Amino acid sequence: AALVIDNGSGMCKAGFAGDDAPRAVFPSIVGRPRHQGIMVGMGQKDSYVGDEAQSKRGILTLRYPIEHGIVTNWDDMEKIWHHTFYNELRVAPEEHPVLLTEAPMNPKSNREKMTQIMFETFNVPAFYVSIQAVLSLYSSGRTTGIVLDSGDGVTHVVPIYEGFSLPHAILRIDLAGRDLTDYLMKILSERGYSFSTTAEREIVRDIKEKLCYVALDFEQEMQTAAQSSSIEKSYELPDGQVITIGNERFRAPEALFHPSVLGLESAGIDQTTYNSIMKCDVDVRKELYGNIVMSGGTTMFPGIAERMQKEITALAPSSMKVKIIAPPERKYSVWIGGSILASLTTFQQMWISKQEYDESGPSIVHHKCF
Amino acid sequence: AALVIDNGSGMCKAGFAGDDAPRAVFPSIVGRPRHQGIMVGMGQKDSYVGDEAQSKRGILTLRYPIEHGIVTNWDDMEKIWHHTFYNELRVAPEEHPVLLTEAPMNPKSNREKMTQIMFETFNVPAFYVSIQAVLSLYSSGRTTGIVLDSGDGVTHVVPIYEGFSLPHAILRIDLAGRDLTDYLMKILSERGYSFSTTAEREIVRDIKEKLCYVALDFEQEMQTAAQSSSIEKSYELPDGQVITIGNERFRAPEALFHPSVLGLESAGIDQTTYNSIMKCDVDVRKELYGNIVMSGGTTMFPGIAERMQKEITALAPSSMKVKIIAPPERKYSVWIGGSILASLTTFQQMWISKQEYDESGPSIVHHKCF
Amino acid sequence: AALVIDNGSGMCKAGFAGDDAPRAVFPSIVGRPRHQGIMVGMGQKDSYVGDEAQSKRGILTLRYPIEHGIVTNWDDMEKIWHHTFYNELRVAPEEHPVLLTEAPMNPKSNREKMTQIMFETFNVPAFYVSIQAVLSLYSSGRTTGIVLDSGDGVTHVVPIYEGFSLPHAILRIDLAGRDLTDYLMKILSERGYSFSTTAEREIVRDIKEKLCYVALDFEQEMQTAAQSSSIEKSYELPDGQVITIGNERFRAPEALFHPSVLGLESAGIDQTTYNSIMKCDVDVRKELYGNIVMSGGTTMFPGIAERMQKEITALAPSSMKVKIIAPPERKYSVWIGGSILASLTTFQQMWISKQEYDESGPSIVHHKCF
Amino acid sequence: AALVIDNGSGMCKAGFAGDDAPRAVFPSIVGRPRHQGIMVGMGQKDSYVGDEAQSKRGILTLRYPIEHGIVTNWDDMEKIWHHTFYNELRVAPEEHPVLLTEAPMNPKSNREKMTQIMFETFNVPAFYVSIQAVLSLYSSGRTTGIVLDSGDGVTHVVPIYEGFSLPHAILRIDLAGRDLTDYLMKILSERGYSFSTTAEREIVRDIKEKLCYVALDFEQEMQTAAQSSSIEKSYELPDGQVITIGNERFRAPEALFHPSVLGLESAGIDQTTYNSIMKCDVDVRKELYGNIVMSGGTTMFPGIAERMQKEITALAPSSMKVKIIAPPERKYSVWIGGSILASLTTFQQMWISKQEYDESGPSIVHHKCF
Amino acid sequence: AALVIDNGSGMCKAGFAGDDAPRAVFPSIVGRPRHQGIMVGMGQKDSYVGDEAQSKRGILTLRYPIEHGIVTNWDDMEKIWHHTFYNELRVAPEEHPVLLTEAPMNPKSNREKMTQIMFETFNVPAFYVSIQAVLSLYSSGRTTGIVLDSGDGVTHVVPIYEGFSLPHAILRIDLAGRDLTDYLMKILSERGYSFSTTAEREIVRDIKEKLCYVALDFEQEMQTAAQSSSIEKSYELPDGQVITIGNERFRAPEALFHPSVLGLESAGIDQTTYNSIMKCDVDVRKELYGNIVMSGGTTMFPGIAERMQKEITALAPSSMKVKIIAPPERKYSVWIGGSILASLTTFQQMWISKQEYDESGPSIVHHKCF
Ligand SMILES: Nc1ncnc2c1ncn2[C@@H]1O[C@H](COP(=O)(O)OP(=O)(O)O)[C@@H](O)[C@H]1O
Ligand SMILES: Nc1ncnc2c1ncn2[C@@H]1O[C@H](COP(=O)(O)OP(=O)(O)O)[C@@H](O)[C@H]1O
Ligand SMILES: Nc1ncnc2c1ncn2[C@@H]1O[C@H](COP(=O)(O)OP(=O)(O)O)[C@@H](O)[C@H]1O
Ligand SMILES: Nc1ncnc2c1ncn2[C@@H]1O[C@H](COP(=O)(O)OP(=O)(O)O)[C@@H](O)[C@H]1O
Ligand SMILES: Nc1ncnc2c1ncn2[C@@H]1O[C@H](COP(=O)(O)OP(=O)(O)O)[C@@H](O)[C@H]1O
Ligand SMILES: [Mg+2]
Ligand SMILES: [Mg+2]
Ligand SMILES: [Mg+2]
Ligand SMILES: [Mg+2]
Ligand SMILES: [Mg+2]
Repeated sequence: AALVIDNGSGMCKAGFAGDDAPRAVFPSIVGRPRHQGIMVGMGQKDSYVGDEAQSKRGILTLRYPIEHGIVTNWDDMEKIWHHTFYNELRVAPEEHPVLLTEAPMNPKSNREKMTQIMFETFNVPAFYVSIQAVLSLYSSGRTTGIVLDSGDGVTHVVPIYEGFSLPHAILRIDLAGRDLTDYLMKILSERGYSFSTTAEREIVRDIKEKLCYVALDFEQEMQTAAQSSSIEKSYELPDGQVITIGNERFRAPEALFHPSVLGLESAGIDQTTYNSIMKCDVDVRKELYGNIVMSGGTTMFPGIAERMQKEITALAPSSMKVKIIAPPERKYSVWIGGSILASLTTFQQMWISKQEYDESGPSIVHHKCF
Repeated sequence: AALVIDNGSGMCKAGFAGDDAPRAVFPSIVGRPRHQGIMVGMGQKDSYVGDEAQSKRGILTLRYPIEHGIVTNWDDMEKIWHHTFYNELRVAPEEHPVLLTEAPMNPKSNREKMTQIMFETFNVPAFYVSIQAVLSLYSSGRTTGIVLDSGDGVTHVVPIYEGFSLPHAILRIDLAGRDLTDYLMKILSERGYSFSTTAEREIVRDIKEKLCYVALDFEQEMQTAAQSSSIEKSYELPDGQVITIGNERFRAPEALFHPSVLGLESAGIDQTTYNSIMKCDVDVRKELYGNIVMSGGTTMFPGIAERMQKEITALAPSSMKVKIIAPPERKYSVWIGGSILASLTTFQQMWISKQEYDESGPSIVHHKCF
Repeated sequence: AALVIDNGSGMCKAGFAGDDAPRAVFPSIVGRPRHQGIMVGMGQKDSYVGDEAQSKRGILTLRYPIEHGIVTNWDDMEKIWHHTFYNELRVAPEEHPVLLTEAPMNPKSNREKMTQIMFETFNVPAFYVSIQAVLSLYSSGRTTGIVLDSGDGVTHVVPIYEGFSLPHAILRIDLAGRDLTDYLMKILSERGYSFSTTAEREIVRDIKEKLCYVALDFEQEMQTAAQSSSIEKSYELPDGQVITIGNERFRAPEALFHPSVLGLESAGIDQTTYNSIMKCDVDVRKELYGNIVMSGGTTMFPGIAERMQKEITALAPSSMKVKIIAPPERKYSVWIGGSILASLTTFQQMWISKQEYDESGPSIVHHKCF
Repeated sequence: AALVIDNGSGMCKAGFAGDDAPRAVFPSIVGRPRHQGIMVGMGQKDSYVGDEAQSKRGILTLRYPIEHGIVTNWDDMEKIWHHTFYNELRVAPEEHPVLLTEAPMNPKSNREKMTQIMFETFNVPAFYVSIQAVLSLYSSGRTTGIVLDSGDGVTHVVPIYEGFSLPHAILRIDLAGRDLTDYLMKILSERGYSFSTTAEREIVRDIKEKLCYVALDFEQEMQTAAQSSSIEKSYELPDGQVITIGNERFRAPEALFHPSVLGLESAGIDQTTYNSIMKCDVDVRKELYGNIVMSGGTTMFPGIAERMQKEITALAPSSMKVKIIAPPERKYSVWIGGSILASLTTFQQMWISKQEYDESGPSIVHHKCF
Repeated sequence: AALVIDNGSGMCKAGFAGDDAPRAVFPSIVGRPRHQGIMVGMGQKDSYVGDEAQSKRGILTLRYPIEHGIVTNWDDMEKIWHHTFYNELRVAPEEHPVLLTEAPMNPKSNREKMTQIMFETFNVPAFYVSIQAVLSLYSSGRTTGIVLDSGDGVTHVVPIYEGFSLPHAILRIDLAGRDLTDYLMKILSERGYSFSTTAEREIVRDIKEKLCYVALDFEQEMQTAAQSSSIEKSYELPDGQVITIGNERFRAPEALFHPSVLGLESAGIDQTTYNSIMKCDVDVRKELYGNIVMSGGTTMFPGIAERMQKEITALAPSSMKVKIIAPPERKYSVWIGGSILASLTTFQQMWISKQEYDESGPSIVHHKCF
């Protein structure tokens, strides 16, 4: 048996290898109370974590300890993994090897410290790290294809061909679900709803996750939303006030396709996907315009696959096939991929041993892990 | 064992912790005789106190030493506490720790001097102070909720969530039972009954406490009382004259809901409750429109909970639940709360020691007490 | 000629373009009488406005019609502008184009309705709106710099570089002079002075505006004010009672730097200034840690510029220059900026014409105005 | 039975003697993967070979192990023959004698090592080597004639008369299909198509093999291609981009006739054919200007036989017959010749025995083989 | 008089013939503003160019219009030449003949369009184009030698002997200063510094240009940098943050010698230099292993000449002299060469006349120019 952990930028996911879904899924938040606890005997916790910090969030400040795939507060990341093992999953980490997951292009000391914690704090017997996107080929059941991952923290494009990683053609893009949440909060001020707080940041996250959709023609839908209320769905806040959302319902996720809206130098996930395909080779692109795998929760918007089709077919060569492979499992495809990978018998020889970590410190990972 | 004292703005309440009701309940009045004592050998007392000063009030002037939760004559407050311990409760204060109670937002030197007296005059071995409203959550058996206290002296609204005190959302309001007594005396002049004296102020207090009720539609009941005597109950004074009370029977307590009648800048206990809920957060209001706890003797009017329902449901968001939690114990809910709090074993480490008061003077309270 | 109006959250300012100061300066208050006018022949006005409502305030309720830069009662805002043109400035609005001013990030329907009134009610011939902070660069005579505005209603940080607005790096912060007034009123209860009324809210505003100052070391000055009366200045109320102000003299404006005191999620104007600089780019920050322009009446506290220096230099990179550009004109720097902008000949082509407002309704502003 | 192997400089060909075509035909390439194989369980092969290395070429580097008829990496040549016997042809080499083929004028240690491998590695029971060109007389069914072979690696002219080899009149010429591929890649840069990679070298090979043709008047067709698009056919790359090919469509194969274009000292296959005929004798040329046999894949261009006619008739004596014997089988004429030769019963006494190789080492070949 | 223009892939250089250095040197960038220009009267330019776009780069997007020696946006190239003549050099192009410069092997329509612009847009009276590398022999004062040019865009190796161009032995290689900048940015992510923007791409260019050096033993210096901080110099960004650079200080320019690091099929400038020498002839190599001229800004790394010595002496024949002729002028050696060439009186008959361009269009260049 082995444990698979998405270590998600947004939702953490964890479970046993060989399962079809993670068992623990919870937001990767640590909540700190921001007020004096006047009532004796409530035993107020000094730091809530996961969905506890959701339920109490009104009295809390919520912080993600992982920003853009970089762990920004390790002591909180420790609290999150501790909660995962003991409270949320109820498993002994000393008994089971752990497959962690990381974004690509990720600062090397992050992968180092990650294993320093996982061995010296949790005493995991054997361990591995793998790239979020790469696992999506396993959950797709494939050996070729270009993966759009788009977590809360990072969008990264990873072309793979015949199990070779084409590492020079990875594009990493900082548009991600968290930044779409923030941009929605920025434009949702246009109707005069104020949501500046982190407790309200979470509400804007729910509004995005439920009511938003990707425009299939941004200018036409801007025109029709200026002409008609047809699009103007309405949401009910945790205080029971109703709000109505105009063209913001799609102007927000359109940021994925014109990042100049966020002022970013980058380019849309469409154009950067195309550009990664252009970058990889002439030989393989025949097999990468088809078989565009797509992954992670930000790729969950309605209409996103259709927009990707339209854009890539507008960028790819004339009479080149395009196929945006978008399962319904996108939100878990990374974890499912890790579950498959850890299941494979032909992988059980690859785990980094605790004994090897005793032979050499965390730097061992840069030798053993790819 | 410990002693719990409401130190009420109106009725004092005192008793032992772990009891279900206070044992000493008496009006917080000191009476001074206002005439020459011509009869030798009666041993006329230079100052009556409590219900002694009730029974003799015709020859006395009655003064409350505590006004709007501020102790205005400490030497009389000393007489009241002395009477409590020795005459009314018959307990040694040197043997028992005392939980006093205070209104919130209360001038800091009041809490200082309160403890300076309680240690240096009464030599109490250990001591604490707590907020009147907060105790009502203990007597409600709760950890969330917004408390309307309305003593004789102060109305104060205190939202609490998960034992955090949301201190920025406390609203303190100077409409209170004493000022309703005075306003009733003002309008009861309209029938030509004169009650200007303090001895008659007490009679107006009894008239209010027995015959008045909160209108559920002030304009409609004004109309029907103009149309019909149906409401016109009658009271019999301590001299046996009968009086009849017209629409004054509800026009007086309606002051709680339109303080412009008293010319106050403030706003009704309904609208200020709603406004405190608006002030606290967006997250918690879901749990504060429900679970509106209500406390203190002025909240005892018939119809007040129904009016609160009507008003808050008229102010709170559409499809937001409202529940005015109004036990029958309202008149003692503060004291019962203190009895529970002092009972808790997990509180016995919090008492301010006499030894600590010897380490630092009364200012110690602002460190130890919250 | 043209008219420039600050439309201030607190003090309104208005005057002609090309002047060095506004001619009309008055508090943006409408006062309603709260009592029966028993004396015949006084001609009592149904609503006083501006400094009339100051002089009569004892019998009035005072309401600001503009809250946090949002016009909350347009009919009163109309009364304020009407008073400005006809009573206070004595100018015909039909004859002169008007430059209004708005806070940034401000609800879009506010800017719409603002122009709907300005054309259809006042028949202004041509019109414009501009961001309060942006004008401060004109009154500084600059084309780069980050502006702290802090009116009565809104603190907003606006970085500008080479005349490009870096709109993604605007931080809007709800700490402002009005909320410092309210917090001072909250803590000034600690000495037992009660000022709950709006008529007394104005007195607390004067106390703040005269006697308060920003602490340069909050903990040290708390210590020394606990040790010594050296800081304890005294104020004389409009009734001639004297009051003394302890550490409240600086504990109140310290709210600008630890908003957790107000329970706000936000962060101090120092840390949010630094964070806006971090947000804008890597290229320009060299020119924004220097040239921190500062604006609006809340930035008028003694010691505030020194504290900003200390904090930003504690946050900015080592060996990065910091310069808090704080003229004496701060209280008018917005209006002076508008006066310059309206003066420029190279701006006279930008006014929204009445003819254009006849071609398209108030929504025209979102096209013409930036 | 016997096995016949062309050991081609470009396409390998192998099959059984007495067949009319080779059964295994595949490019003589070994492909090495050039990237990290990140996917576990694909079993990535350390070296692909033949048409496997075609299909995967995008991730590979492709190397021919035989350059200009010289085996440049014997370990790869071993892999190619191993693939031929076991994977591609599925035959046991221990059971069948093998006729290998070599270019003429070829470094003697090549023929030595070739047999050292064929006996000691593959344990072939009996063996022979013969000259590529000479076999073409057998597949032509002739005993006189001059053979232009032009493989990928070597052009060599071999006059034969009455079965005597005229060995002093062999001309060996290093213009060959591979070098025409490279030159086409050089000039195809003139339109700005870049194909520098070996994976793209293969694409240029396909472009040459499909669209190019030999000009029948190079200057006139240069003129007409400058005048008109009539010649400008278009190709579609493996990525689906279209390209158009101008005069490059014939300027490339014209290198065979003006090698000064490649900067080579040599002379065209026309002039070197004529010069070999001049070199051989006066007696036989009557039978060699007629009966110019032509062989190998580079002789497959459209128009090449017509150009040979024009050139040789311009060089050969007046009133001398010229006949360029160009079957359609040119691409296999060598192998078919070997199939006939190995078929002949009057050849079965000529095989080098394994027993003879045990009597004397590989040097035995220079005695037995001619 | 005549004007000489390097038309550099990276830094443009221009000046008068007969000077010892170019007078205008500036980066060949056009900058477009990426934000709304809110300040009236700044006259914001729609496109900055050269070192203007450096100074303002924080608000710009920077694009090179020339990629790998191919002009990719002619309208921007026009802006660059216009800036050169009028703003940066302040010369009338109608009065002076212009020597432009091009990379070799360069798409023929580029040289065409280049002259179409130079005559029809700038009305230059007479004109020429020459190969970047070839000019380096003039600035070396030589008639033999093999030139490594390595601009920002192209590395190209050009052997020349006795003034004959050996055109079949030119090797063109796409490793160049821009791609080393990009690779440094890729590995500099390993320390967690993010520089993905073009504005930050320029900063990575400065970091490379100042702190990087070519390793003389890549494995040994990797070992010693793993053992010791001795190499770990530090840079200070335009925001004043310090960074430290580990083995990246040499791992980046090592890409020139193992392009497999960039995944390129190509081979190091050492091995490709050797291979060009192998390709040219047997006669001349005696004079090309000596007299390896070296050119262009990418050849400016410390240690590069020593590494070239080590590698070429490891590849060249035993007891063959090797001499890497590396002046200090490398960064300008092309321009200086053009200055000499345009100076020569025996060149003044070679200019393409405007009259000849009127006789035949831009295709004239392919006749006149070599
Ligand atoms: N149905 C949905 N519509 C729009 N956005 C969604 C939806 N579901 C999830 N998301 C976005 O995806 C985020 C989760 O991303 P996740 O896959 O957990 O990142 P990671 O892969 O790093 O764990 C959510 O917080 C939300 O912002
Ligand atoms: N049944 C009743 N109806 C109306 N008013 C009442 C009733 N009972 C008590 N009150 C009011 O409540 C007052 C007592 O308030 P109390 O709770 O003693 O204040 P505190 O909480 O400060 O002790 C009485 O004096 C009277 O004015
Ligand atoms: N000298 C001062 N010291 C402290 N606070 C001041 C001083 N002068 C003005 N203020 C504060 O600034 C407020 C005015 O802000 P103002 O600039 O009018 O806002 P706006 O920019 O929206 O018009 C005053 O009401 C007061 O609260
Ligand atoms: N139809 C064609 N047109 C032009 N060139 C061709 C054609 N067919 C084959 N070739 C060239 O001939 C090459 C094969 O030569 P080949 O006969 O295999 O050499 P060898 O005789 O050494 O085996 C091909 O790779 C290609 O370059
Ligand atoms: N001292 C240096 N160290 C390392 N690299 C340098 C140095 N000087 C210049 N370069 C590189 O050379 C580039 C300039 O190349 P350049 O000669 O202008 O190309 P071109 O020959 O096409 O004009 C610089 O942008 C930089 O990348
Ligand atoms: Mg994930
Ligand atoms: Mg009480
Ligand atoms: Mg203002
Ligand atoms: Mg062959
Ligand atoms: Mg150059």
